[PDB]
Amino acid sequence: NDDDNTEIIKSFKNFILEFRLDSQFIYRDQLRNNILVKNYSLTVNMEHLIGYNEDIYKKLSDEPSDIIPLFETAITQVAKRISILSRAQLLNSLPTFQLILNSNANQIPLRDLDSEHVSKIVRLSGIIISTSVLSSRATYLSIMCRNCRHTTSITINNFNVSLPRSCLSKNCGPDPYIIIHESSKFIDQQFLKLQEIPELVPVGEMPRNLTMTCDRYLTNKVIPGTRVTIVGIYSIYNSKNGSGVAIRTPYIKILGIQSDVETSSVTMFTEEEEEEFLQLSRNPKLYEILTNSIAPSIFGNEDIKKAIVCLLMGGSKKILPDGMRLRGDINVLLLGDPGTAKSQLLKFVEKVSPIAVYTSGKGSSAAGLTASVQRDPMTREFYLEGGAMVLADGGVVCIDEFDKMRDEDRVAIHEAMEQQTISIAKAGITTVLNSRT
Amino acid sequence: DYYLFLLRHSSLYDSFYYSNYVNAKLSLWNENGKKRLHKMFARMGIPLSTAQETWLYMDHSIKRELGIIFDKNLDRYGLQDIIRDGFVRTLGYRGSISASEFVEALTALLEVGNSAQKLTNLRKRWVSNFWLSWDALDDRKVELLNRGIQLAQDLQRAIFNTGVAILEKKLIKHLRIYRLCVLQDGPDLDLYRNPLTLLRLGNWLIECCAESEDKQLLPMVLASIDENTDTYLVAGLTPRYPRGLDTIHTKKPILNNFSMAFQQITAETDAKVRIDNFESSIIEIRREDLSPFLEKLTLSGL
Amino acid sequence: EELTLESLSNVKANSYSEWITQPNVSRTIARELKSFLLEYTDETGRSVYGARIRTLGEMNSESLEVNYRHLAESKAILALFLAKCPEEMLKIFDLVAMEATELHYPDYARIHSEIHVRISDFPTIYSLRELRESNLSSLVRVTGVVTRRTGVFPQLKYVKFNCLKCGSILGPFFQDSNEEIRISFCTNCKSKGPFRVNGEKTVYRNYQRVTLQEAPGTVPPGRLPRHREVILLADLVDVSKPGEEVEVTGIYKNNYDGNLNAKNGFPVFATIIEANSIKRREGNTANEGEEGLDVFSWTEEEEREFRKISRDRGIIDKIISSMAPSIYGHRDIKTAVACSLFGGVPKNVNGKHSIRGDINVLLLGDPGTAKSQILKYVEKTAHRAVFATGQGASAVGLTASVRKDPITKEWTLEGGALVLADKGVCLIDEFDKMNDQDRTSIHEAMEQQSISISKAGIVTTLQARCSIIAAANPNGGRYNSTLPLAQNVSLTEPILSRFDILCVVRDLVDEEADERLATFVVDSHVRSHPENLNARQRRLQRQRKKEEEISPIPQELLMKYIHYARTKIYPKLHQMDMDKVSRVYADLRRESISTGSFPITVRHLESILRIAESFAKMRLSEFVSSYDLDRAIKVVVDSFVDAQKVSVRRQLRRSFAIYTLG
DNA sequence: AAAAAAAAA
Ligand SMILES: Nc1ncnc2c1ncn2[C@@H]1O[C@H](COP(=O)(O)OP(=O)(O)OP(=O)(O)O)[C@@H](O)[C@H]1O
Ligand SMILES: Nc1ncnc2c1ncn2[C@@H]1O[C@H](COP(=O)(O)OP(=O)(O)OP(=O)(O)O)[C@@H](O)[C@H]1O
Ligand SMILES: [Mg+2]
Ligand SMILES: [Zn+2]
Ligand SMILES: [Zn+2]
Repeated sequence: NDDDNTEIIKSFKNFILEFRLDSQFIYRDQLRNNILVKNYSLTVNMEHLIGYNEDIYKKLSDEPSDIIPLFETAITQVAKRISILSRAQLLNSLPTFQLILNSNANQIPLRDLDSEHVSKIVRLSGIIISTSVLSSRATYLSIMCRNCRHTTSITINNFNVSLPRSCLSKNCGPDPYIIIHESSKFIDQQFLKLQEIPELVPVGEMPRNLTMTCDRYLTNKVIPGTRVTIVGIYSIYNSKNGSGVAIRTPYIKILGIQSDVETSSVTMFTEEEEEEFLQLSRNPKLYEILTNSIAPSIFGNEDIKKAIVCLLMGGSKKILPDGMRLRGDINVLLLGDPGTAKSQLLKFVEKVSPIAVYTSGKGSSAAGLTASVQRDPMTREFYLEGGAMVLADGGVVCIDEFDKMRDEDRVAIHEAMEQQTISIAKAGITTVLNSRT
Repeated sequence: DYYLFLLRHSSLYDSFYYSNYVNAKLSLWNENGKKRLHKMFARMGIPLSTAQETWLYMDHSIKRELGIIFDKNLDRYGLQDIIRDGFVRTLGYRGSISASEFVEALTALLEVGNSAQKLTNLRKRWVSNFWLSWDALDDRKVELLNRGIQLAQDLQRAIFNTGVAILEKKLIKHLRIYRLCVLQDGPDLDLYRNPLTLLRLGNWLIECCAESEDKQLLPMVLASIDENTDTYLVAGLTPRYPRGLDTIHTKKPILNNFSMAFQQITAETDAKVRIDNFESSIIEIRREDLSPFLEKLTLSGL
Repeated sequence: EELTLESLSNVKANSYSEWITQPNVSRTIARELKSFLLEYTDETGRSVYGARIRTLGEMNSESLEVNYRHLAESKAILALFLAKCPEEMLKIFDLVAMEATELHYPDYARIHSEIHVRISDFPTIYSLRELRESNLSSLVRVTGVVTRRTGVFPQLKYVKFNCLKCGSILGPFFQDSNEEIRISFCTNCKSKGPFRVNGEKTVYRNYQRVTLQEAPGTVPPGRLPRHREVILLADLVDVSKPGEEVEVTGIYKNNYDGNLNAKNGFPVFATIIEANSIKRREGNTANEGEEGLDVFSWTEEEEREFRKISRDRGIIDKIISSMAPSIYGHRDIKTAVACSLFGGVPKNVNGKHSIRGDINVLLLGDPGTAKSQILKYVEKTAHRAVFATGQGASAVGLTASVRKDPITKEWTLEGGALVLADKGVCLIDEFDKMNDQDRTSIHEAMEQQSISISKAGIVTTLQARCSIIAAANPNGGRYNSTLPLAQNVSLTEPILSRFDILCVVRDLVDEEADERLATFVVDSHVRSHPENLNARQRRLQRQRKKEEEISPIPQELLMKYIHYARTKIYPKLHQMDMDKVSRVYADLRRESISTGSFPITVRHLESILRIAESFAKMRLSEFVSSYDLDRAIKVVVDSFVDAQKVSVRRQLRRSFAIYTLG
């Protein structure tokens, strides 16, 4: 049993230490540059793994949840080999390294997932709708007995353990153990909700939601309302607290995330795109090359496109030592005859902007835009839930059929757009909330 | 290896779909061809969802037993001429490339990359494309080959989309001596200003025509439009025997008399043509001058 | 072993359930069933099940549909055995179906290991009120509506256990989807102890359970509905949708319950229905033309007939004349309805521009013009139809609505009327009287083809691809021919411009027209009188004879043709005159508001293109020809010119005659 | 117990 684990670890270590293209060992230099900046992680591409040897990829695709931890401990073994000196014999504050994967396999829609995808590596795309608060998880537990009163340590992996029966060798109880919270190691976990993309929904149906779990460095990376591409494991976890017989609610374990925005919005750009942007800014007719690029499928409108460009760039925010604020956005209203292509510009403006939301003024309400005061049925406590004008903070909000909007609903936006802050007082909750859009 | 379009770089479904020989043998331009293809896939036993995945992530067991699957299944449909022997080159951990795939990538990179004045600009663009293709040869560059492969896929898609429309419209007029078809109007016709692209389209058309029950071997004339210059680009095409034929009826390859016909017509009549291409069977003719010329070619001894 | 069919007539055991499983008779049943589905001949003399198996192999689906009356006319005893003991017969019939499928496709097991069978139409139909103790463990056919759908979760199919007191691995065990496996002595060691699942070697199914109420159209008036629970196994997941009336054939079974016994104080048992076949029955109540789970599905021979009859000259005229064969006149209305229910082609430019591909139609005219009958026929023939009327529909009822789930207690989305109209037609009657707040909520549905909701902390956009057909009445109850359309109705330009084809019907006085209409109505009334081999097929030929006298083609063939044309054929638009259409649009921009009141915008050019594409679709052609464009432009010009005052109608008619010469 | 959406007066 242990021989196979050692063989697999040796295979992965040989892959890490022997893979080279031309005159560079890419993964060793990656480990060096990661350790220097304190990012204990490594990224593996599927194509390299398949090209090196096919048996390792076959074993990884067969039973992923059992094989991945062996790779993630081989990584830290190699890191300790190539980062510290034996010195003929310390801190050693190197936890188990995180493994991140990338792939280019065929995508699978959410509704296509079924019983044959259990315990398999799948790639899929969706939209993030809500992010849970981070919670703690135990990795290295220091455990103390009560009667014999000795010390023991438990190492816990996150993939796929209870109090040991009897004591370690007089006549203790079944489980006479307690948890020593000090001298224990903890990590972070987060929950996310994913929704099907609108264009892939089947005929006459409604979007379906799914639950994902991320941990360590993968947490706090996405924000609600951003299209993402996820690679992970589709497994099932039972619900003892929670219909039917032998039921098992499925979920996703996140291994890798790709996003279009790349979490750019301080500067995360490298030198090549920076100099490309500077050279583009040196174009002496950039104004026209941008005006022509705003919906090239719409003919005739030019001042509208110039106004849209000016709105997209946005003003310059200003503050004063006296404490007063000055607005830094411009608001454009289109008020004209039918057939002049007003909504087709609204959807394109929604598409171009990095953060944007498109909603109708008819199917909307005052409480459904700024902040809705929901109440958790379980713990029976009040909490604020974001609407639509808080999701579009730092971006642009697309409203059409503005006149069809109710008079009582149309008044809540006054302060929200003239001061860029919303104040709420409901059920004892007194919170001023910022919304700049 | 097999007569397949980028087997190791595209899915097996697309490989069967875009293959010229498979198209000719199964008539994929109408719905019965797709029904026969689905019957083929079901009888072989590869799932439709499995066959639509990349060759890298395609199932290892099926990739291993593909040879036996093909050997046992292709006989009924009569595609047993698709299997042949080819050369494969591997360098380290990069991957595997076949000679056919590499030459298709090179051809497509030549095709796409990057009055008299516009013709000169087109010719200098062509020589620049040649230099870029030449640079792509060395082993130190692979982003100049992946791009070529994806451009080959795109160009084959465009050629298929135009050929299906041609076969729908039945533009192939059957004259007494030689078949004729003219691409008067349509989409993406600017791509066909390249003689090599026109030859690719003509090769697919002549394969489709040969893979029929007709017992007439007639030369085919294909023409296009370049609205900026208002000139027709006319290329003569030789007939081809079916690939699954013995050597006894191969006493001499089919010759091409189009160059002789064009030169004789131009030397006996003051037509406004420009015969300068190294291929003597490709000429540029005027829109107003095409027809009279055509009747002349009909009346002249070919 | 006398494996003869006649020996199955008399039972030797006490019950069917313990007799069928006998080894001697089970193989006889298997071989007889094989001889049945390998040799059954239809009216044409060909094995229909062979074509069914071929199509199943093409589509690599899970369900093979076997018709009940086919098994009833020949080999009735097997049908009776299936009707009385379904669970014990479906297993053998699945085995023989798998053998038959592998006969055509060797090594098909790699695609799928097991095959599931479906029963098409049982003879007897019950309701939810009429359920007793006698019909337990037997096939039932129940019609109802879907109220709450739980979702999709996996289940264990082949359960195995590892007992660690003796190191004993239990064999593969089955699960009945409502009972837990319970083992007492734990195999040879004959002792009970700790055990584990060890699920590394197991197979999974997926289920879905739903609540079934009574249809309001069959409940006694003023009473309360009855609820049951329906369990859906694999290949039946997500087939049913909330709010959709369905008919389910299944098996009736009972199980113990503790709280139910506690509350009633008597040994009462709960009852559930496990589905075996589902048939949607929304809108299309006409269910007598043909049998089967679906009436919009075609065989290979029907596709061949479609292709054979789609090439004849003047098929457009036959299609138009074969629609509503019991309504006299109104050729323009029939043409508009055909062009609206055939639809166009949605366009996506570079994934960044969207062009709608469905046609809206507005009807207007005097009373007694049979607009509602046309609407009823449209609802009958369409695949997905939703009927709304007058003030009985609200703004939030047509679009999506937000609702707080009473169980989990959070806001959720409820599908509206327009959502059910995706890939279909939404029909509205008495469009004029509907209140403006109830009328302004479908602008996006007409034009943007999308519904956006930002309510109660939910920000979602819902796609809607629906065609709207509306009927209304002018001011005063009659159309004043000497007034423009702006003074005839209270609707405004934003709503009027979204309708492609607008028809105005006038009721005038004509002697010979009145005589002809009276003759046609009287002959129709006489025709539909309830009083004028197998008797059923004789009734069928009588119906065919009665039908062929008013319609060029049968109705079921027309419905399957419409479905096929909407599904597969996509016309393309290359060789059309640029200048003719551009000049016609310029001419229509001229006159119009510059001389009258009817609004014309860029939407009507796209409407002309969509009508041309629809006419191309009607011929099962992939490319638009010139004749289709001529027909479309003629229709649009006629519809525009025939809605003006009587002072300028002749002048405009002779002014526009140069575009539709023909 | 308190917030927010829907049909009818
Ligand atoms: N200038 C234009 N160029 C091209 N297409 C146009 C132009 N103006 C309008 N259209 C066409 O008009 C059609 C409908 O436009 P749309 O519904 O967006 O109009 P609108 O002015 O926003 O209407 P509403 O005021 O009723 O909301 C689109 O298909 C679009 O292509
Ligand atoms: N050619 C015909 N034109 C008009 N009505 C016809 C014709 N032939 C028969 N009818 C009869 O005319 C009657 C008209 O029905 P109905 O009252 O529903 O029409 P309507 O005036 O369009 O209705 P609504 O009040 O909904 O506007 C029907 O009973 C129908 O049988
Ligand atoms: Mg609009
Ligand atoms: Zn102890
Ligand atoms: Zn035992």
